[PDB]
Amino acid sequence: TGDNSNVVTMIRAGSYPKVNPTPTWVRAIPFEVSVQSGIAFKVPVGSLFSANFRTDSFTSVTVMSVRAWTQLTPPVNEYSFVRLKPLFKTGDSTEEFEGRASNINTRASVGYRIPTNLRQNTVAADNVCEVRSNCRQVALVISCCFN
Amino acid sequence: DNSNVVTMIRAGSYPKVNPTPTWVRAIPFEVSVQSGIAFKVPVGSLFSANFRTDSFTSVTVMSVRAWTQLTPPVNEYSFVRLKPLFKTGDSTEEFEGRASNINTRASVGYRIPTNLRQNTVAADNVCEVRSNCRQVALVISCCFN
Amino acid sequence: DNSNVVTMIRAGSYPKVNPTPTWVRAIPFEVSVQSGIAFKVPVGSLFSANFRTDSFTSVTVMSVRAWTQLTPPVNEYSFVRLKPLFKTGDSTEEFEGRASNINTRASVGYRIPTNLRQNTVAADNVCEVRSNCRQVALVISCCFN
Amino acid sequence: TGDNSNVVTMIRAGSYPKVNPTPTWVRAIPFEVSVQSGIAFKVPVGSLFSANFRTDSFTSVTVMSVRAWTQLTPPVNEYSFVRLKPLFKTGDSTEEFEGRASNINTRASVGYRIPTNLRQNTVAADNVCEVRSNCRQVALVISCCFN
Amino acid sequence: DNSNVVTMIRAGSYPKVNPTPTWVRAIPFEVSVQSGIAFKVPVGSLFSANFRTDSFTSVTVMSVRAWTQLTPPVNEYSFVRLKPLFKTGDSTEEFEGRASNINTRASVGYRIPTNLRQNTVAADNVCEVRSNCRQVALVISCCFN
Amino acid sequence: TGDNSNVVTMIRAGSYPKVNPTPTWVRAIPFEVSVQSGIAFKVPVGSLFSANFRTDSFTSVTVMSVRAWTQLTPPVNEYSFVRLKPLFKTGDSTEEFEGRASNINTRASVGYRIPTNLRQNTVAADNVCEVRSNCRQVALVISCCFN
Amino acid sequence: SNVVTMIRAGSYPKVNPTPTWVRAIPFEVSVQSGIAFKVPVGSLFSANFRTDSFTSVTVMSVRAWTQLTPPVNEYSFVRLKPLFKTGDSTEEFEGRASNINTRASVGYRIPTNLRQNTVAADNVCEVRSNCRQVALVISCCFN
RNA sequence: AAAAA
RNA sequence: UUUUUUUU
RNA sequence: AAAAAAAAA
RNA sequence: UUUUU
RNA sequence: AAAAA
RNA sequence: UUUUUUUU
RNA sequence: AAAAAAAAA
RNA sequence: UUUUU
RNA sequence: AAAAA
RNA sequence: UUUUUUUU
RNA sequence: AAAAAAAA
RNA sequence: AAAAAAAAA
RNA sequence: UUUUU
RNA sequence: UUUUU
Ligand SMILES: [Mg+2]
Ligand SMILES: [Mg+2]
Ligand SMILES: [Mg+2]
Ligand SMILES: [Mg+2]
Ligand SMILES: [Mg+2]
Ligand SMILES: [Mg+2]
Repeated sequence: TGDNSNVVTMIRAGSYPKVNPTPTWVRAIPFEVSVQSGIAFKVPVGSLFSANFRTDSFTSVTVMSVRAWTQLTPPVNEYSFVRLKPLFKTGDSTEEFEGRASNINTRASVGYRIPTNLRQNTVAADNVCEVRSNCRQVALVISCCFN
Repeated sequence: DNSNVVTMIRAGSYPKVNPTPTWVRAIPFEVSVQSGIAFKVPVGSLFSANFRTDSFTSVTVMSVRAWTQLTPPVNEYSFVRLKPLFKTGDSTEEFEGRASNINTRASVGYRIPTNLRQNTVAADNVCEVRSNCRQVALVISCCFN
Repeated sequence: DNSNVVTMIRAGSYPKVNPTPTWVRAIPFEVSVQSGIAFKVPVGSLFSANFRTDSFTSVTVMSVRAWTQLTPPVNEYSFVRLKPLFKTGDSTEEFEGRASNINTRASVGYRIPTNLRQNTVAADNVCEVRSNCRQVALVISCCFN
Repeated sequence: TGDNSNVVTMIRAGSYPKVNPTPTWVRAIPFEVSVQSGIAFKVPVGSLFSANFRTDSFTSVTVMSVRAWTQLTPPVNEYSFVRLKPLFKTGDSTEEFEGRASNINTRASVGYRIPTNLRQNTVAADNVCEVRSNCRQVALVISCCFN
Repeated sequence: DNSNVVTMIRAGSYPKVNPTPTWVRAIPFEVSVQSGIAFKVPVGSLFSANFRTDSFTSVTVMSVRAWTQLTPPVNEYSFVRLKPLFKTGDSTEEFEGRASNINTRASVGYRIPTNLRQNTVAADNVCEVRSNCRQVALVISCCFN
Repeated sequence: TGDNSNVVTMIRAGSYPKVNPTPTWVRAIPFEVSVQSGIAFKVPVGSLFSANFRTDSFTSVTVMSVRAWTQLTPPVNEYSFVRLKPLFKTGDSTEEFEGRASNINTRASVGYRIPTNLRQNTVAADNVCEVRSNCRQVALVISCCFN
Repeated sequence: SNVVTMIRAGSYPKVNPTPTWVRAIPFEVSVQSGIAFKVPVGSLFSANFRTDSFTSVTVMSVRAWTQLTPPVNEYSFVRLKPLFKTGDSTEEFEGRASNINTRASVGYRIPTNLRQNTVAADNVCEVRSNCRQVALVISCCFN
């Protein structure tokens, strides 16, 4: 009910409201994972909790979607690619959502969305997905909900 | 999307990212107040791991609300005053709210105009607090950056 | 209410009160200016019992207007210049107004944008004033708090 | 004619306007008065003029309405009450606008409005109204016009 | 006015003039950045005869955009980070933009809100810059005054 | 696409745009020229380029219109007047746009507009117009385009 | 585009190397105290007005302004008595200034039938004033 | 969105 | 668009 | 059946 | 609606 | 845009 | 406008 | 078929 | 639309 | 506001 | 809504 | 002769 | 018959 | 919009 | 409408 103005204005507050000193937070976390040739890597959920993301105070998180980009150049004569295999505590998926680059100098991107019925919390000991690529590193952007 | 399995996302280029973004918050905390003496509420109280804000170093306050946290002296009704402070020049307003029931908290608050919403660091103060009660609860609405 | 007697007011709870509120004002005062020398108008001139503002210690200026208070030198028309000053960084504008009649005051003024309307204390200055006249009258629109 | 913007803008001022270094002020003054049992107290207008209200520069004021709240607890076994008898230099009123509390822990409130035909100036030597109450103190909020 | 000759102007009184007005500008310049070290971009870079702004002493920044000026290290894609700084309190945001092609610049930028658009002098800094490239080009939109 | 808000917001910038470190500037330059009795004075364009106008970095300018005001009192018993004769490198005009004051205490003003077909650049060695007046000084306000 | 084009002209048109010209001529005349000054039409034919090639002119209106200050304690005034070759008039169109520092202005319009040509020897109107140098602006048609 | 009047 | 020179 | 803010409904 | 820019 | 109810 | 004194 | 901003479409 | 004032 | 195509 | 498995 | 060719 | 500000109408 | 109709 | 974000 208050805007404009150039000086302080009195607020007619009432009863003490419902408060929460540690609220939730919807985020997209950008971090990188190194990857080997012909070998899959399980991305740990623990990478999401860090002071570099203002999330070191959380212990759980609900992932919503994962997106992966190749972070380094591919091998000689090759185009970049990156695969994603979703992992769940109730049962690992066998999908391999793959995306390849059409220009050797361009990143390779791919992503997958977690359905509502599978959006449960994950802790640092859990894994998000498996990453396969010919590039030595892969950049990730995970849309999740810390709680 | 009413679906029961993972579906592929056809991502394109790498987007603009930010690992340490801003945050609009309402921070609840308490301060001890002595009788007849004004207590300067420090900005550093907003930065704390108890509020997930220990990674921030500056904050832009939007409004300050106060509630008496303990019972008033005998035969008296609760009251609480707020005097906004600013690094460009402290104000002399004394926004006061009194309780109509001896068992009920006293409440008052003020809004900072847009032209006075600059950052404040831990060494700064937001306002002075006066009350006949020994503790005052505050719920400060601010934007951490 | 077209009534000729006192009528009862059915008051309820005690409302939020403020004994020392803010005040939007237009303060008229004069300053002495020497020829070829810029005079820094101090903010402390706004705080005075002559303006009912001796209880304030900070003020947020919105606009500054100036008028030459005395006659210009012989054969010359009056003029007056204003250079806004700010604690974050003084500006170099010289808003100038000249008189088209030797018997008429010269006038000019500037507006401070919203993003530059922060408090100023008595030790601060608002702007520099230049004129061929010995005195300049100012009517500063500000918000005392 | 000027708003928005991010820098100073030139104002094309004209003739020297009509000025007033000491303007009027409409206010609501909150102050307290102690009260005795079974004894009325005449509230002096002089309480309105003080540096605590930024009004020490005034010598006259035009009261518009008076509102009174009990400031301390009532006697044991009793509910709080407060009366108001308007006072005027042209003739004191005999009204006793009373308000009682329905909860022993709650304030008692009452007020009265001065009609336009009786809104003349009052100085420090004058009185506003008489206050009667069983509570040792009474809080007042007077809507007036200093001039 | 589709006319081919000079036409008379029926001027009246002398208008309000300003020989040193303000100026909204987009200043392009470059800075050298070392690997793993944040470079504080000084405000004094905006004041230069190369930008016709050597007559100004203060400036109000509105937005900052950055582009990597040189090629990234071998096997790496370009990136650039920006951390806005303010005299009232430095922020901790790290707005980052990465290039999807090793031969393409990385770009990112941030906007300063109205409540944080105060003047900055040459001794001040606008933001920190991090990048794997050795140089970063910036196009700062500001208002010289 | 960005306004309101109270904190910094990320801009999703793209390719490096087209830049210009030394852009043009439309200005109205106020400066004074002394004038003699019965003698014309050629106003040099070089007066427009100065650090007092933030224009010392320019070497050319396209004048659009000229306006002249008398700056000092006229001779005794006389009303003020001021004439303007436009000057052009392709051919000086013979017009004498004159304006006289109807009150001895009032300035005398006159101006002229340069047509689009004659709006070419002028350098410091060039002249704008000739000024004639009975007042010892004349004030000018030239609407031009520095480039 | 922004360059020349060709005009497909036809037969040689009707020409006139010395056409007419409507003008408003400003000039001043010296006036004595209590004496009426006859303004000669020849003052309109001058190289200072690009009119030294004309020998006749058709006057439409006359407007007068005092050019110098009035005597001490007096307000400026100026009178205009129209003159015509077919018969001098007796009107004294007078204008007075409500400010001692302000010019006194007056004028008169010539009707459309009394607008015949006048040569340099002819006079246009008498001028009276307490100021010494009344200025004139005459709207006329040179031919 | 010809010029003087 | 009151007139005159230029102007489809 | 014209643009706002500050104190008092 | 009062009143102060 | 009478007062008490 | 439920009523009573005042009130065109 | 009511007033905004911050992070995630 | 989610969610934090 | 099923999934692959 | 082009098709196939699931799906009133 | 009443549409097209080069530049915008 | 799309969102603003700065200097010049 | 230049050239050609 | 010119022009600078
Ligand atoms: Mg790759
Ligand atoms: Mg590509
Ligand atoms: Mg009580
Ligand atoms: Mg109660
Ligand atoms: Mg003059
Ligand atoms: Mg005048």
